Amino acid sequence: EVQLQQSGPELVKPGASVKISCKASGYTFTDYYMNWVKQSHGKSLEWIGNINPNNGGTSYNQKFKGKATLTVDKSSTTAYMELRSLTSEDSAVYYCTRSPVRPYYFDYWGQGTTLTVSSAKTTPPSVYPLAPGCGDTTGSSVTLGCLVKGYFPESVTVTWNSGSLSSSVHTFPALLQSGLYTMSSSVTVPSSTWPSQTVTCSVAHPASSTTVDKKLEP
Amino acid sequence: DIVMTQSHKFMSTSVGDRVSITCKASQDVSTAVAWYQQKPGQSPKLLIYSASYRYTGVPDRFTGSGSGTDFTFTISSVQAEDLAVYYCQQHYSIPRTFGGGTKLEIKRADAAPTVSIFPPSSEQLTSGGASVVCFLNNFYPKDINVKWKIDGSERQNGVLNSWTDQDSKDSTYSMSSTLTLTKDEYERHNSYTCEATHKTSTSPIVKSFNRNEC
Amino acid sequence: GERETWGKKVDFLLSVIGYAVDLGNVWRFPYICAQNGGGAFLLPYTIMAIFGGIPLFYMELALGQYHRNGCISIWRKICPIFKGIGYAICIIAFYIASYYNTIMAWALYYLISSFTDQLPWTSCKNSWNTGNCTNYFSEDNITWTLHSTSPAEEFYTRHVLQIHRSKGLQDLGGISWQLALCIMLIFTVIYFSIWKGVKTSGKVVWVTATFPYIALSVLLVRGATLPGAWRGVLFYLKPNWQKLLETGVWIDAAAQIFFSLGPGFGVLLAFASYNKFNNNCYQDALVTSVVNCMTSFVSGFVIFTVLGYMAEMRNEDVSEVAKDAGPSLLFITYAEAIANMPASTFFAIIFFLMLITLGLDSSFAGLEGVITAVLDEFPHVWAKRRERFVLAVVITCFFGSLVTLTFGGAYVVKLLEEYATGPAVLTVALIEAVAVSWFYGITQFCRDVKEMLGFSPGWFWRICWVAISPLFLLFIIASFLMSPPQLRLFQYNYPYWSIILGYAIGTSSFICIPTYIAYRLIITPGTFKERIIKSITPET
Ligand SMILES: CC(C)CCC[C@@H](C)[C@H]1CC[C@H]2[C@@H]3CC=C4C[C@@H](O)CC[C@]4(C)[C@H]3CC[C@]12C
Ligand SMILES: CN(C)CCC[C@@]1(c2ccc(F)cc2)OCc2cc(C#N)ccc21
Ligand SMILES: CN(C)CCC[C@@]1(c2ccc(F)cc2)OCc2cc(C#N)ccc21
Ligand SMILES: *[C@@H]1O[C@H](CO)[C@@H](O)[C@H](O)[C@H]1NC(C)=O
Ligand SMILES: *[C@@H]1O[C@H](CO)[C@@H](O)[C@H](O)[C@H]1NC(C)=O
Ligand SMILES: CCCCCCCCCCCCCC
Ligand SMILES: NCCCCCC(=O)O
Ligand code: NA
Ligand code: NA
Repeated sequence: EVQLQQSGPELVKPGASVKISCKASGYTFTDYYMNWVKQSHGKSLEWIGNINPNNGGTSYNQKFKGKATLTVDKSSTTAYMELRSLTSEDSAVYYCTRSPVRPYYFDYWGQGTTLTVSSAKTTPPSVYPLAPGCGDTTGSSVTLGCLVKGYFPESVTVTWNSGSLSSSVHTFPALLQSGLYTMSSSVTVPSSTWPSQTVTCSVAHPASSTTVDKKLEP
Repeated sequence: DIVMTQSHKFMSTSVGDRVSITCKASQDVSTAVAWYQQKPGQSPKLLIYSASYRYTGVPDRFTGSGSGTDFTFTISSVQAEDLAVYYCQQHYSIPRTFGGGTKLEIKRADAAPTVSIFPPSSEQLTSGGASVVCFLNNFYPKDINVKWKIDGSERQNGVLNSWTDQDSKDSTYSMSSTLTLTKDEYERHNSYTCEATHKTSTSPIVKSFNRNEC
Repeated sequence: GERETWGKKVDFLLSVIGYAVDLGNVWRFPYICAQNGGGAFLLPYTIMAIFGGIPLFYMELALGQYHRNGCISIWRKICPIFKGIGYAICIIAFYIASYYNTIMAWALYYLISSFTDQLPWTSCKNSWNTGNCTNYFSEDNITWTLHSTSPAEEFYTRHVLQIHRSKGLQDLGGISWQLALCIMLIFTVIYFSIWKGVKTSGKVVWVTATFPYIALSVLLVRGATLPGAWRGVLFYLKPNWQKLLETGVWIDAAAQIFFSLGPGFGVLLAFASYNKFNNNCYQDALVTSVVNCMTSFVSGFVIFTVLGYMAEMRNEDVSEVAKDAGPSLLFITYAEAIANMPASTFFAIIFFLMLITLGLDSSFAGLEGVITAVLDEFPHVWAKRRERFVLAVVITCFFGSLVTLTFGGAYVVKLLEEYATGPAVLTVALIEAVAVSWFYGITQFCRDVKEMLGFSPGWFWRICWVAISPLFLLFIIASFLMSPPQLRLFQYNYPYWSIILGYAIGTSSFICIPTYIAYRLIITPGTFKERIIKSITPET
């Protein structure tokens, strides 16, 4: 039950600083090195550095010397990474992974942390439902969906009926334009569940903390 | 420092085929190379450590080999859920460096793109906008043409194509063609039509609808 | 009437080599060579020798064979006010002998524990190991933990040194009786080598100075036959020229060569005191120095072949295996590497015995210089019997080493070796280098060399004695005083007041030279210029 729970997404203006946490559980915290790995969008993994929880023995990379600061807390078994002088390059996904002394592999990883460094305003998403027409041919299966237009940054989550059911759904990647992202979602459900039951799409925006739910109506 | 070079950024294989990824290092590494698996949207997962050894909680279909600079990660039976980006990482000298990453795409038979066109909702009309949508689900491969038609004329402005990653169940791509327009221009046209040209059939799949209350 | 001489040119000739070559030559040079540019480090190491080490070695070696006086009485014939130097060194020695023999005591405790068919540091089934102990020939797949330790590390840490029984410099007592017995045996084996004078010190040397080369040869072939030994040699010789741009590695090389040759202590003076007058000094110093260095150079291979094998058996990145920079590189890493080899008992015995024989001659000479000076300063007041004074020194050194024989002893070894003795020896060596070149006159010195060798020394050496060497020591002293290094040993960081202690031990050593200058300057009547004139002029 080794679990590593990081913090949520962070939108910060360039030049500022940001701190990311890392709660460890399921193992003896004082037994293993704590590491942080930076992964840019579309790029590869990049080892920032490690820290010894017993005394806070830090070991950074030459590429990150003076860029990142690692700390640790034994009272709650939680690691921290702080970044100053933030630029557009720092806009990336950061992980905190456990690692032994030897051999130095990364056995358990955190879920990740989406960092966005921009001066752009936190824009709430526009939730517009996408219901099939009343002139379509209802076959063996009908396809539904919802549309999200204009939000920032890339931090949005569209669920369907509290995650039940979602056997046949297709989520489309966010497209950035004029500083605002825009994405859409669809779901293929049989003709024996629509429009009989209640099918409602949920759109959550953690950056603006706005949860808008829209039910589909033919 | 150490540079882990992965020549093949992309590799294609079929379900059940034998696939192998190569990892090239700067200097000699002897035993120490680890292979990680990262599914789209998830965190990297450790599969192999020390060239050949497997980590706990890893299936028998994942194997590792190599000793020196060139290393090989081998999968015998490729499953649909084996769709992920694979990385190789050295663990002897400071600092620890990774490789470029090999996105293992799955090759299968062709599939007919189910196209579904959708009209702008009333909630969007309330704000003052209207976007006609054209969904393309379940097809292969990724390469596919999408042509828009507002009233017989090929519309090219205000069109956004969005390709998703490959699927991990039946390995079928999906894309969305979006036509964002104003309300004023939307209330001056009735029947919209979006079509798609694929390699499964010579005849482009055509979808249409009427604005006159469906 | 007169004093004694050497039984044969060689004995002294070796004897001085036996003085120069030591443990530092074996483990210290390879590390500092590897982390500072690798093979490139060979470039500044020689430059600091030719310009800084050799002129001090030869300049120190000439005065001893010219004046034929001790470390104290030679100043009475040069600059009497600096006579306190001869005393300072003595005090210095008292500190040096406090820890230099305990290392050999460790190696001896390792030697006597290496007579068993199964070596102690191989298995974890002992009375000193802990739950963390994990060895090889055990279950595979094992993964190292932050708290995990190796059987060799346990053996050194919790058995012989027994450092876990101390919380540091604060609480270090009590005293271990085992290492006391070992250091007693060593203080006995150095007694029977010095008590008869320069007769036995030139005869015992024959064994103590020749054995380490044979042992290094055996360990060299052995290490060369080991698989993956090319990694340590590669890491040991890999050129990193960028390091030469740093102003630090030059200082490191300078201090390294100065300490390896160990001039300006009066040992070379005493060894030169018993020799022929028309005997050559140039060839002697040159040859001896070239050996001390080459010996270090091949010792580098002897170490990094085995460490290369160790990195091969583990997972490369030799620096990792050679992270520790101290006795742990020999007592833990190298030992654990020996334990995993065929005929491990053999390669262990010859190794620890090699260490003992490596330190013994250096101890012989180290005490020999002080004994020679004191006897020459207080003649026939002293010298009534030599075994009495030698024994009187040995016992005092034994009671002075009881502080080191404690559970927290290695801490005191580091502290005394780096914060106390080192800047003081460099300091007094600076006072000597300035005193000989600028007070007695370098011209008269070249005239004396012109008398002994029959020809005046070249301009190359004169220009070194005049300015290159004093600035050579000056750079090191200034470099250290400007930025004293942070001390660390066995996952234990030293307190901030440590430097206060070391300096306190450092300054309290040379207190005799300024107070002695004040003594003469307060004893001699007339004007201060007349007193200083009688303090600058040699004795009528
Ligand atoms: C040999 C003689 C002349 C040296 C004496 C110098 C004195 C001032 C130095 C030497 C050792 C030093 C002490 C070493 C130990 C401790 C214990 C620590 O908890 C407080 C600092 C303290 C108390 C230091 C104070 C300063 C100190 C007492
Ligand atoms: C390795 N680290 C840098 C510690 C070494 C510091 C050193 C030292 C103390 C005072 C000084 F002014 C200059 C150098 O103490 C002992 C010693 C021995 C040699 C040899 N052969 C070389 C350096 C030193
Ligand atoms: C130099 N060669 C390698 C021998 C080293 C042993 C040493 C020495 C002196 C007195 C003794 F009683 C025993 C040993 O000789 C001079 C010296 C200076 C310092 C400093 N700082 C440290 C040790 C010594
Ligand atoms: C291993 O060492 C750590 C600290 O070095 C200690 O806390 C732990 O108790 C040790 N293991 C056992 C089993 O005692
Ligand atoms: C591999 O080593 C780890 C060390 O933590 C251990 O937990 C694990 O049980 C080992 N594997 C097997 C199969 O025993
Ligand atoms: C000749 C230069 C002296 C260098 C040795 C250390 C000097 C100490 C300076 C004053 C601090 C002493 C601590 C009591
Ligand atoms: N608590 C004393 C620390 C110093 C050890 C010497 C002693 O026990 O008196
Ligand atoms: Na030496
Ligand atoms: Na010696």
